[PDB]
Amino acid sequence: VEYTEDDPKPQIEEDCKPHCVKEWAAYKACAERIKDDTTGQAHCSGQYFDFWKCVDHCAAPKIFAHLK
Amino acid sequence: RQNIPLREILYQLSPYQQDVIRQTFTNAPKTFLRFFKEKGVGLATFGVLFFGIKGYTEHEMHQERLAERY
Amino acid sequence: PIGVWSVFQGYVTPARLPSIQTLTRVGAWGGVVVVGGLYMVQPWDWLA
Amino acid sequence: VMRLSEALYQTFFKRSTVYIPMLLVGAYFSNEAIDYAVDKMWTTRNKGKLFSDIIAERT
Amino acid sequence: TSLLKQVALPVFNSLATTYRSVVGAKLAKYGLRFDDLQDPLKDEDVAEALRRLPPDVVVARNCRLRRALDLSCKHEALPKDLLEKQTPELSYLQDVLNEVRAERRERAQLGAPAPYTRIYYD
Amino acid sequence: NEAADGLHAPHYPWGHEGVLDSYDHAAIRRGHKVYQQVCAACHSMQYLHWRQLVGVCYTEEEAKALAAETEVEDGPNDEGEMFTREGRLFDAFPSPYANEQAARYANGGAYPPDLTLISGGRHNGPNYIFSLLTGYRDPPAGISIREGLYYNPYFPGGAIAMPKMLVDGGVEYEDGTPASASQQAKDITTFLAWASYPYQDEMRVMGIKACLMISILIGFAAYSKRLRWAPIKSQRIVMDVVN
Amino acid sequence: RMHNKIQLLSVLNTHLVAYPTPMNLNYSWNGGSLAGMMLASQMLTGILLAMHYVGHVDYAFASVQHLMTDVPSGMILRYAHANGASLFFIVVYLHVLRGMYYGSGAQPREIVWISGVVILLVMIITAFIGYVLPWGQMSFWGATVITSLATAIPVVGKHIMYWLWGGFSVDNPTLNRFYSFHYTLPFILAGLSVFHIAALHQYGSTNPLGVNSQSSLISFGSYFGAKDLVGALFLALVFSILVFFYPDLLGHPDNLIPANPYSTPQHIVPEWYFLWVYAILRSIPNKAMGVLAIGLVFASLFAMPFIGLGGGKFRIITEWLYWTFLADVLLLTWLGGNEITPITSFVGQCCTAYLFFYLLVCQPLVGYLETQFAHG
Amino acid sequence: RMHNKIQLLSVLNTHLVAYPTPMNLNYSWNGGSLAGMMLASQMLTGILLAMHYVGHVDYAFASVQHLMTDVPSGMILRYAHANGASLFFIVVYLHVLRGMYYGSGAQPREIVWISGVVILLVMIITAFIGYVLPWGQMSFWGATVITSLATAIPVVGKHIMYWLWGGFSVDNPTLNRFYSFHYTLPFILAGLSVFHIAALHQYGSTNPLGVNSQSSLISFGSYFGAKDLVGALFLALVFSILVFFYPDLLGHPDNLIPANPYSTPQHIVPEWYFLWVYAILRSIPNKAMGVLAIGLVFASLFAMPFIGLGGGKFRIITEWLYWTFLADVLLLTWLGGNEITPITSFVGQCCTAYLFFYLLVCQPLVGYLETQFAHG
Ligand SMILES: CCCCCCCCCCCCCCCCCC(=O)OC[C@H](COP(=O)(O)O)OC(=O)CCCCCCCCCCCCCCCCC
Ligand code: HEC
Ligand code: HEM
Ligand code: HEM
Ligand code: HEM
Ligand code: HEM
Ligand SMILES: COC1=C(OC)C(=O)C(C/C=C(\C)CC/C=C(/C)CC/C=C(\C)CC/C=C(\C)CCC=C(C)C)=C(C)C1=O
Ligand SMILES: COC1=C(OC)C(=O)C(C/C=C(\C)CC/C=C(/C)CC/C=C(\C)CC/C=C(\C)CCC=C(C)C)=C(C)C1=O
Ligand SMILES: COC1=C(OC)C(=O)C(C/C=C(\C)CC/C=C(/C)CC/C=C(\C)CC/C=C(\C)CCC=C(C)C)=C(C)C1=O
Ligand SMILES: COC1=C(OC)C(=O)C(C/C=C(\C)CC/C=C(\C)CC/C=C(\C)CC/C=C(/C)CCC=C(C)C)=C(C)C1=O
Repeated sequence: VEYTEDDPKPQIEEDCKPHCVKEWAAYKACAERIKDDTTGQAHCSGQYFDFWKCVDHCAAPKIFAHLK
Repeated sequence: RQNIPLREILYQLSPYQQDVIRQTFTNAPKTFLRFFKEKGVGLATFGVLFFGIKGYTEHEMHQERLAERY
Repeated sequence: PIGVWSVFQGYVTPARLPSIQTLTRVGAWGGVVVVGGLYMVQPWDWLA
Repeated sequence: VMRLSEALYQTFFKRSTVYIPMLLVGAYFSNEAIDYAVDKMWTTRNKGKLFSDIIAERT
Repeated sequence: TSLLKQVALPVFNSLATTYRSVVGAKLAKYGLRFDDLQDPLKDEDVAEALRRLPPDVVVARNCRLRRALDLSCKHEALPKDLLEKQTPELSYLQDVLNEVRAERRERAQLGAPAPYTRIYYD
Repeated sequence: NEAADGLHAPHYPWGHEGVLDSYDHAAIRRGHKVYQQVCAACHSMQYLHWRQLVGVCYTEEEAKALAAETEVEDGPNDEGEMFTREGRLFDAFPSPYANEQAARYANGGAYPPDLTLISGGRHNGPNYIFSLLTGYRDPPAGISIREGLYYNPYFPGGAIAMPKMLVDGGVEYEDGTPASASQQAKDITTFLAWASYPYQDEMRVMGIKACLMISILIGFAAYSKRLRWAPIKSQRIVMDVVN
Repeated sequence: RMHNKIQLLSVLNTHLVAYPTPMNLNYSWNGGSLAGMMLASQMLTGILLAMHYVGHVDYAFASVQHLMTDVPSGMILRYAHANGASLFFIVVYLHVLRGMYYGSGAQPREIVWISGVVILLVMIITAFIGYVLPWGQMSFWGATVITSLATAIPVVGKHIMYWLWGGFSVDNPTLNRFYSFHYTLPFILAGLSVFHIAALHQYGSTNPLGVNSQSSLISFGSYFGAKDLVGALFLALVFSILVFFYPDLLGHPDNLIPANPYSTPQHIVPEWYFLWVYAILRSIPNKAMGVLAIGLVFASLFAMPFIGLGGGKFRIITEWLYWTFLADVLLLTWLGGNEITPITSFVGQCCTAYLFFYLLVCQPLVGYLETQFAHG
Repeated sequence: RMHNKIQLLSVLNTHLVAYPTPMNLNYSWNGGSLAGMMLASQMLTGILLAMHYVGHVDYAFASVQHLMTDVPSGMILRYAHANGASLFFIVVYLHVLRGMYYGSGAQPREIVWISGVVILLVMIITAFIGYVLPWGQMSFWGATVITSLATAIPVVGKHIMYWLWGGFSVDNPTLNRFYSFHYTLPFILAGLSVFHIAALHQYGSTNPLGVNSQSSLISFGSYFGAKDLVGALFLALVFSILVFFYPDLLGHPDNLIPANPYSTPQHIVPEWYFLWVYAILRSIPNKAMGVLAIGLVFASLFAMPFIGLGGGKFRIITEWLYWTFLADVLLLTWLGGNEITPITSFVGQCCTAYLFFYLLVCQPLVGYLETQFAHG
């Protein structure tokens, strides 16, 4: 395969993002539900981790296919 | 050295008048099945208890992590 | 077996147990251990 | 059924002082063969990745 | 306790018969009996009961133990014709051992010890 | 807590993972060049010497020329003073700071750790290193980052003091390999994985020989065990007991 | 005849060559020879490593690294020592579980079981102080957490803690005295092993049938030397795999960071072979009660030859309860490696209670019922 | 009996309480128990010392100084461990001279004598490599002079020398391995001592009369416990005097200078108990011949039960010759601390020749003449 001077990883990560639409919906639901917070402790790190774990598991073997 | 009263006839053959490992291939599946027949109940109750308690604990730990979310 | 088998076989009777005088004289070694520890550490204000 | 030869027994097996040097030369050659097989398999599998492959490539 | 301990004995007897059935099925393949499972090294009363026996009974007990240990080394069981003849519950030791233990219980109520010790080697 | 644990890293198909596989020594060479130009401004690697790179990564003359471009403090001379000299093969890799306190002072209080054993010193070592280097993502909702800190969900706690350092084309490889950020990260991760386990190839070759030899010896010992026990396993006992 | 002329030939012949042994011993009777071989391996590789280790807080980690990279065969020796400790604990734990399954501690072998429990306690202390020697993060912080259990003793707790440390914290005198104690305790283990083996030779071994075996005895040297060689080669295979292919599999990555007394790790855990004791300690929310529970576990281990009834295959109720005990101790091993959590606290408490129930209630009482079932 | 039911109590009773001993043993039979007490004292003091010693160059001297001035009771421990080696060698030398005087190695006690000679060799090696550890001028230069004497074996010389050093000169690897070897060797000394005592118990001890004493034997544990305690109290008095009043009397002042590989001291002499071997080596003007003579002395020591005829009194010619041998050995001890001079070279050569003459000519031939005179 042809190796590119530009970074292929953001494009591959964007490609796997339709495969994890459910986790993205859960994260956006969390982000909407803590919008009116005032205590500064509400966060959505767990659903964010779920979405990025799904995307990472998709994109991991396709990232090293494009690298020497 | 601990005299034992006993009445018997004992026979023994030279180890160079019989085979060494040829019967080991014939008896190997039978010995496998006999081992699992003899130790089946204990290994099963060990596996059931260990994996059931571990699975229940891991499930409730995951529920505990989910309960901390916002 | 000698520990609990002897209790279960009925071999431990009051007539076979040590006497109360024997238990008094054996248990007097407890004061020896206390005074030995006090001699070793000397952790007192007892001398005055 | 299968049985060790008598003439081969009388030469390399009847005395320990003849058996032991034969044992040592057989041990030497067995180690050489095992070394050769392991090294050949490793170099064949990992061809193009070793340092010597890069050095011989730059010649 | 006496009101419920009148009928707690048949349940004990049923459990004991089931236990002896299972273990005697296990024992009969080795040609053993229930009394062969008692070790003179493990118990000094059994060591005392064994020297109160006639010599042919001791010779038979040693023969059965030797056959069972040989079978255990060979990873074998008895053949079917021998296995159908096995009597795992034919006692040869329980009467003598019960007498020995009753004598030891009798001596202990009067403060006396047993007139024997453990088997000591070396 | 999940946020304190951080995001786990996926399992990448490294070419050296199997017990039959060697390192990619071309990637070690390209990984060292990322170390010299990007890493070594703030990371020490104090247990490496130029002598250990010979035969793995460079020839003797290349490593000598690399070491001779560094300034190494030496002494004392006959006048009891400290001077500088050219580095040699026995010299260790230069440290960017003299001590931990100036390293903390140059980096907002955080000490950039030594990278000789950072691969074996982290759980899921190479995968965590690669995902940390290529993983400076946007923070999720409700997570704010103070000044001097940057978000990285692979770092435990999510707030790291190391900024984004790998950029496209920021290293000019000498073998013609195009240097994207991911290629640079993969090469430096390979070099760090070599740094934690420098003798992995030799260990695996010795392990293959040992496993083969012991597996043959198990069969020979089983043969000699069964030969000795044969007069007992086939003995005939006849007695008068029937039961 | 020639061994009749020298004492040392006679003792060796009697106890190694012509010693009678039951002919039906299976491969569960190989744990003792393997444990002795692993002790000899640990002593040899430790003596060889001591020629390059420096017991000072400024040079300990650096000398470990220098031994790893620059000393010829130093990586083999260091990995062999660190993984031979784990294989030593595997072999000893399987040996103890064999004794628990067969009831081998019973009369006339109470001395063998008691010297075994003494050996196991010395082994635990030896491994714990050996782990501090690399002076990594786990090495520092585990020694800090465990030696801080002495303050659970009232009045004189902190004084004993400071006396063991040599100061107000774990520092260089702790490392130096730990190095001396660690060099010393394996020789006590060798002496204890010689005494333990000579205690067993008074009466002999038990057999898998659980019956008296004096009618069927064969020589040890001709027959069980080869049978022990087979198991030694199976152990050497696992040893080779662990040394060469997965050397940090049974370790922790935090012990490759140098020790820092001002930043603790997030998950301080011991080696795997101390995890069940650690789970017993963590399950109880009281330090004194946890230390007492560990002491009561070891007291119940000492009291096994006098409260335990019930043995091998023909005693079937205790034979079935053995597997429940084994599942309980492996659940304790798994629970020690996990973080503190209400469900893990509850499950650890229940598992500790079941271990005490099995040791102190099942072994006397169920053993007595099955003796009454079989011979009443 | 209570000791008849536990096998540990039976062995201890048989070999320490009820062991039959001749009743006419004088105070020259207390050498062995004193040697065992000194071995135990050295082991205890050293294990305590190793908790404050660092076995690295540029830390060893400073760690010994920190031990001396900052560790509570550390000066007592160091001076006790230093002078205990001297007292250990005094006691063992007097023990060997007792055995030489009475012919104690003869039939049937040849194994006792041989195991004693092995113990003496291990003691010499242990004391030498322990003397290297403080890393002073005497330590470094004695280790240099002795280990660079393997260049006398042809061809395979400097290869063995450089493998011993771990380099090209005595440096940090040599000190680091000497620490491990020195820690380890006293446990071999303790095991060899146990074997040595067990070899004597097969036949029991000789008596000052030199006759069979089976008719007049008494219990060890009552009669020879207090008799050993008296001699132990004398040894404790001498030990306390040496530690508290003259702690540096038996040493060398040059060992209080830190080691310098580029500057050598004017006079390089070992400790006093090595001086007779040093005089034998230094008297012969050839290195290989000196090493051959040193080996021949110990070979003649091993061959003594098979060539030595003649015991204590009632064998009066060999009894008188013993005092010439004692004077010869003490002269060799005095000559080793002097400088190399033609008269001292001549006298040392004559003393070495007479030592070999007594060990190899007087003991067989004069002993045979005595037997022909007495019973011929
Ligand atoms: C949320 C997080 C998700 C995590 C997902 C991964 C979890 C671990 C992987 C999956 C494990 C499950 C299958 C494990 C099979 C292992 C082999 C085995 O068991 O064989 C041994 C054993 C083999 O016997 P042998 O061959 O005779 O040795 O097999 C058995 O005897 C059967 C064991 C069945 C008992 C365990 C069943 C699973 C427990 C789940 C309990 C859930 C409770 C829910 C309560 C709350 C409800 C609201
Ligand atoms: C701007 C200076 C700087 C540069 C250049 C730099 N680092 Fe970092 N690095 C840091 C700091 C500061 C930390 C510690 C941050 C913290 O612990 O919060 C760190 C931490 C790390 C860690 C460990 C993170 C952890 O979880 O412990 C690794 C691995 C690492 N750096 C590798 C690299 C690599 C690879 C490069 C080159 C691409 C590099 N560093 C370049 C400053 C730097
Ligand atoms: C005479 C015998 C022994 C000596 C001289 C010795 C010496 C040493 C030394 C110097 C170290 C530090 C070097 C290093 O960390 O790699 C060490 C580590 C260690 N030793 Fe030993 N040892 C001996 C026996 C034992 C025994 C019997 C055990 C039993 C379990 C043991 C367990 C350990 C452990 C767990 C470590 C830590 C290994 C690590 O994680 O790096 N040692 N030993
Ligand atoms: C360094 C540790 C140990 C060594 C070298 C060792 C050695 C041995 C050996 C060689 C045997 C004879 C054969 C065998 O059963 O394998 C034996 C038997 C035995 N050991 Fe161990 N052992 C050790 C630890 C232990 C421990 C920790 C225990 C128990 C807590 C123990 C309890 C026993 C018992 C009860 C027996 C007799 C079993 C029987 O013969 O049926 N040992 N030991
Ligand atoms: C640490 C070193 C030693 C210890 C602990 C030791 C211990 C003993 C003991 C306790 C005795 C019995 C009591 C006595 O006669 O003193 C004895 C006797 C003896 N020892 Fe030593 N000894 C040591 C060194 C030596 C050496 C170096 C030699 C000879 C080269 C030797 C040769 C003998 C002989 C021949 C006897 C028998 C004396 C007789 O019964 O007449 N021993 N030893
Ligand atoms: C387990 C036993 C022993 C241990 C751990 C041990 C330990 C040590 C240590 C750590 C040192 C260096 C510190 C210092 O010199 O003050 C030392 C020095 C020394 N050792 Fe020991 N030792 C033991 C037994 C012995 C024995 C049995 C002998 C004599 C036969 C001996 C003779 C010496 C000598 C002569 C020195 C030199 C002391 C000096 O001049 O300062 N050691 N030992
Ligand atoms: C039927 O049952 C039996 C077994 O089971 C099948 C056995 O296996 C054995 C044989 C026992 C073995 C192999 C175990 C090893 C024994 C011990 C005591 C282990 C401890 C010993 C060590 C570590 C020796 C190392 C120390 C040394 C050499 C001293 C230091 C000196 C130098 C380095 C020079 C016996 C007798 C037995 O009856
Ligand atoms: C990473 O680290 C860690 C360890 O390590 C590997 C551990 O094990 C443990 C936990 C282990 C437990 C609970 C079992 C072992 C327990 C103890 C108390 C070990 C015994 C050691 C003690 C008390 C140290 C004192 C040393 C002495 C007394 C020296 C011996 C000398 C003489 C008796 C004279 C933890 C938590 C740990 O996080
Ligand atoms: C001033 O100079 C001198 C010294 O210095 C202070 C001396 O001491 C000595 C005294 C030494 C003599 C007579 C020789 C000592 C004996 C031997 C065998 C040499 C020691 C050998 C070594 C160190 C080889 C390495 C082996 C080690 C460390 C242990 C081996 C292990 C086992 C046996 C298990 C003399 C003469 C000397 O003039
Ligand atoms: C000719 O007649 C005889 C003598 O002449 C009158 C003797 O003298 C002796 C031997 C004397 C002995 C055995 C006593 C002297 C002491 C020795 C050898 C050892 C010294 C030990 C001491 C003081 C205590 C050591 C303490 C401990 C705790 C170490 C043990 C370690 C552990 C338990 C782990 C014998 C046999 C004899 O026949």
